[PDB]
Amino acid sequence: ASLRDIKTRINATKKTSQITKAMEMVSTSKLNRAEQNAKSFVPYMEKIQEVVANVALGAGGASHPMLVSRPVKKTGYLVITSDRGLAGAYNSNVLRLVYQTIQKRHASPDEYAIIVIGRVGLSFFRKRNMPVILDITRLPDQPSFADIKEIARKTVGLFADGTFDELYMYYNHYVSAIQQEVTERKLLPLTDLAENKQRTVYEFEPSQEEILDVLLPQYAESLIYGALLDAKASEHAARMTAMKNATDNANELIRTLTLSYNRARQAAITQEITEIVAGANAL
Amino acid sequence: ALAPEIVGEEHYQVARKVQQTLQRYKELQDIIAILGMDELSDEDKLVVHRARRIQFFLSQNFHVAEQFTGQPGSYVPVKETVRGFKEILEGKYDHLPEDAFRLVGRIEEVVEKAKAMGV
Amino acid sequence: ALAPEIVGEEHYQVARKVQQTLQRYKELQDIIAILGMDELSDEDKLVVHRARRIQFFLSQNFHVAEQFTGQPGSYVPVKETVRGFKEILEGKYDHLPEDAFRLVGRIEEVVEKAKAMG
Repeated sequence: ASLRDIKTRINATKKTSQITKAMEMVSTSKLNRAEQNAKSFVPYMEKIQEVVANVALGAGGASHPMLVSRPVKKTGYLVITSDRGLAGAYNSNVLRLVYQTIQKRHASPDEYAIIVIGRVGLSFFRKRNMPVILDITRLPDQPSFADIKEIARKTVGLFADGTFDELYMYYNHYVSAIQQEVTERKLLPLTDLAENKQRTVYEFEPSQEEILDVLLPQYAESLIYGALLDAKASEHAARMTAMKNATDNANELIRTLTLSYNRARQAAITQEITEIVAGANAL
Repeated sequence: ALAPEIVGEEHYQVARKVQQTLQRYKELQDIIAILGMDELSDEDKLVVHRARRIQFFLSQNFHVAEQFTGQPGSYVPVKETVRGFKEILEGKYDHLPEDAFRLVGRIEEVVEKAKAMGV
Repeated sequence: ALAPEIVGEEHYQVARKVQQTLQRYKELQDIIAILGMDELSDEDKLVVHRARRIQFFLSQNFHVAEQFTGQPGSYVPVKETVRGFKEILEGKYDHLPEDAFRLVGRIEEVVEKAKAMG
């Protein structure tokens, strides 16, 4: 190529490298904060898990704990995706699994419905012809308890009014900065409990089975947090890793382009001086 | 000689389609280098998927290469070449690994490979 | 000349270990700046702790700088500097303050300076 073209390429690559480095440095702090939020969530999850594992087996039944709800019908799918790209395979990894499961174990656009979080998954499903019932798009990078309260309550209500048979949720679980695992979790009917000391409740009972009608919808907030906090942590870690990889690639390209530029410069100088000397001695 | 009245209509069309796919793949190279395939669209990813396999299938094992590597050479008729590239373009072998297309003759040899290894 | 054939196996090993420690410390600068010192692991803490000692011990008080400082210069033999760096790598002086290693000569002058500080 020519010197001017190589110089322009170098300048563009340097600008891209700086932008990616800034994005990586932001994403590192965002991931660090998301880890603290996930840590803060722990004790409430622990206490509610214990109290549910105790009470829900209290010699009774309800729509949520039974092995089968209203006879097998439309299955509910809840998927959590980011609202913006540049996160690597973060969205695609979950979307491929969801697509495979839907196409393989239903084979009909009648016995399933999809609830999406994030713009990317919504666009992915709307590019195809799969029905979406509910969705939320723009969220804080560090959501608080009331951010997705309405969507979670509506998702529970869709099972409550018999519209859904069961709920499956898909998301990215945070394991390490470089490894995030796609996870499928059976949400409703919950169908499993913790093996704890079942009698330790001592709740002043208004009604031992009526309390379940309030507890189970609130225990359902495993969907809102136990998955979403991991999803946000995985999203930030994926952004950080993708941005550092992009920065490294840009630096390598800059090095190679600089070598090419220096070779071209030397060749140009040699050719110019040779032509000048030939013209001078041709006289 | 690459003219429809000399090589045939389907031969000409297959050649032009292969060249178009390779040109698109070459255009995608800088984006792929900078930030990988994660930000490509669905059609661009399919173009890359087809183009890598086409580029690998363009390789061949020569008779005179017996001295460098023990693999015997192969002679491929133009009809077999056209049929194989047409089949690759139609998407018949999108599930095979791209390493199975290296240094073979007919598409039957690509099919026989990836059986000595995982299918 | 940094090859065991002419400089000595112990000298080569000490130099390689010092360079590795310095490179390891250099790699952590961005994460230390972003998250902070307390966010590192224990081994990273030890690496930073020892590397900040090595960086300071690489300095020296020159004879020609006496006219400006008042501190006399020093001439450090290669055996002395090799042994001092080996001792620092072994962790013999991890409890000493880091500023004691700033502008001293042999490995005993740092001890004397630290004792003078308290």
